[PDB]
Amino acid sequence: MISILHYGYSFIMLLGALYFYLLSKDPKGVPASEYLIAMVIPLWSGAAYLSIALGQGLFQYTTIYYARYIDWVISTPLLLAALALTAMFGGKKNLTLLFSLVALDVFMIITGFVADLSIGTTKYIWYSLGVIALIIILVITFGPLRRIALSNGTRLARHYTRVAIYLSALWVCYPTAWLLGPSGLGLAQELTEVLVFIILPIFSKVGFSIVDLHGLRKLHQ
Amino acid sequence: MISILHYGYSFIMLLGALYFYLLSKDPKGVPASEYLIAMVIPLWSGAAYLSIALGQGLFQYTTIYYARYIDWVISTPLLLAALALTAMFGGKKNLTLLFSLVALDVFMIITGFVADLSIGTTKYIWYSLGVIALIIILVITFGPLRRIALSNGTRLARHYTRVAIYLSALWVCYPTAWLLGPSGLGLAQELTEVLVFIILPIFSKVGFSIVDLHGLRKLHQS
Amino acid sequence: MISILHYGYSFIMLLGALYFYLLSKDPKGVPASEYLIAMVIPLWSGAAYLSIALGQGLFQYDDTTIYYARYIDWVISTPLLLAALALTAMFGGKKNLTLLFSLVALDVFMIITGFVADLSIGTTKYIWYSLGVIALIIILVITFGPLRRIALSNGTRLARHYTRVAIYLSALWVCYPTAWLLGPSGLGLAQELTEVLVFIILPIFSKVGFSIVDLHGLRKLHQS
Ligand SMILES: CCCCCCCC/C=C/CCCCCCCC(=O)OC[C@H](O)CO
Ligand SMILES: CCCCCCCC/C=C/CCCCCCCC(=O)O
Ligand SMILES: CCCCCCCC/C=C/CCCCCCCC(=O)O
Ligand code: NA
Ligand code: NA
Ligand code: NA
Repeated sequence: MISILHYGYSFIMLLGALYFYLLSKDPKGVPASEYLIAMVIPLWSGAAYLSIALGQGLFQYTTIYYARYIDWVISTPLLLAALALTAMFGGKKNLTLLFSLVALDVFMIITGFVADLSIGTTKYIWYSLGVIALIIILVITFGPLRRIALSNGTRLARHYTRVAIYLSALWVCYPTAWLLGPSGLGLAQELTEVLVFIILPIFSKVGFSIVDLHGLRKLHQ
Repeated sequence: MISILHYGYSFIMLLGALYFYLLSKDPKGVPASEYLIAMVIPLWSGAAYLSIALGQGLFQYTTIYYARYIDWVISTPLLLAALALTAMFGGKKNLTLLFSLVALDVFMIITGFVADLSIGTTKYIWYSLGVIALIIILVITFGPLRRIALSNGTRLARHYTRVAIYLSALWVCYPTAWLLGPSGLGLAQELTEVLVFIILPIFSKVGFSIVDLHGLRKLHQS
Repeated sequence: MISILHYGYSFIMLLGALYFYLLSKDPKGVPASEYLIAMVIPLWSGAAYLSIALGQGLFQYDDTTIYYARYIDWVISTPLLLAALALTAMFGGKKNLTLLFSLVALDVFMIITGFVADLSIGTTKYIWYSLGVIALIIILVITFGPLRRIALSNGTRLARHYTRVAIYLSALWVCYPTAWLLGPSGLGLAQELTEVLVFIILPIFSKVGFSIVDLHGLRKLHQS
């Protein structure tokens, strides 16, 4: 079942990527960069999850699905880039703020991998550092990055706020599931965690970009 | 023999690098970025192949020359950057298209490495995904990237087209040799593959940049 | 003792990061990019050294202990330090990102050769070490040659500050391959504990000290 779920995931990622490609051909004032980011996220995630489907992207240690970290270390910084460029749409870019989010995010995913390879107090030190990185990402998202969105007018700021809440709601689920599941306290069963880390990312990767791109395209007319 | 061939390769990479450095000192209207890229490619490849020469960049699994993938994951994106900047010479840059090629290319090399670590059907799934990435790179090369080159005038577009054909002809040999050799069907012997992955990259890395830089330098007024 | 020294280091990195964050809030004409670089360096190093303190960022190999977390640190922190140095030289003028990325490429290569040298035995070890030393020499040639000429093109006051920071960095950086060669990774003349203290104290000056001096000099160029 776990294999088939991962094949299904990879197929949905492929369909999302093709959809973003088709949108890219009639862009409606959205720059090519935002379509490229929207395509890379699902294609990379699809490849990583394909490796799990084939029985390759995991080892016994508990089962570490290390292919999830290979996925997230690329897909999650690109999602924050997508979010930052939404805030900056129609105005001057702040690439310093964007790379701040990328750095916090890459650190966050690495702490998750290290936490998974750790035992006891050490595991929760790494987990805690990752949670602190996420909190700072959310502070940037609803603080300075939202103020950039407000500077780009009512309609953009409304769209940004919707996508920021969408992303934030989904992202806080990941460390929650991780702590509850086999990598953490072991309250939730492996199969439950597998379904959560199939369904969440479908919304985090394809859903997010459908909402993000549709809202930006609508600003054209 | 395999060790000595890799020492030879690394020496040729060093000579290429020094040649590009000397050209960089009298640049003839070619930006410093294109000289930097031309130098990094052979120096990085030379270091990776030095590790094989020293008996370090390989393990038994059949022999996986993993240092080739360490080489290509850096050298091949830089070659496509060189190709993209050639198309954009004298005009506005399209870094979105450039990073599209980089992303496709890094994926391509990773699928190769995973294919090498895989057995049976799994191996050919990864190989096929890599080949699909290469096809998209070639579609971009002869489609949108070539239209950028045409927008920069007859002489630039003529040079771009020659370099694009040069690169494309060499690059399709890599997945061909891979499939024929020990990582794939195992029709070609290890030593045969070693010579192919010595001679191809000499043309792919030093040859390519000699041709690319010479054509760009020739566009120079005064 | 080794564990406690690493906890201490990580705490000092955290304090440096906080100081640079506070400076960033009253920037005095220094772009946000230079404050971000100044913060990432110590935070990343602090994380890497935290892993050593927890007993994780090290393994036994050739009977010696390889502190592999040091290379994970340096491969990110050292290119960012040269970026900080290059942006100092370019302060008030046109950026040369080609020269900046030249330093980044040399530097990443340098750290990788160090790691490979540490995993190597005999002549092979010293081939890798030598390639890293050649990379450092070229970095220092760029630092005092073309990069210094960019700094001089940005006027007396900037060039004076650049030269001070270039000497500061260069003096500290030549110590790393010197300690490496003397210590357990090289000739084994210096003891593990001695090397540990050197690779605690040097980086405190290389990462926090450097950026205090660098940022203070740039901030002082500001009028208000
Ligand atoms: C194993 C492989 C590891 C790979 C290692 C990766 C190295 C990470 C650092 C990169 C250099 C950072 C470069 C900084 C970019 C230039 C900044 C710039 O342009 O600044 C503009 C201005 O200052 C704003 O106002
Ligand atoms: C593990 C794989 C990591 C791959 C990293 C990528 C390798 C480095 C190549 C980057 C592409 C270079 C792009 C240069 C842009 C030049 C644009 C300009 O000159 O304005
Ligand atoms: C592992 C070693 C390789 C690491 C990356 C090396 C980067 C090589 C390519 C960089 C090209 C950057 C050129 C930027 C051009 C901008 C124009 C300028 O200001 O000079
Ligand atoms: Na966006
Ligand atoms: Na070129
Ligand atoms: Na600086």
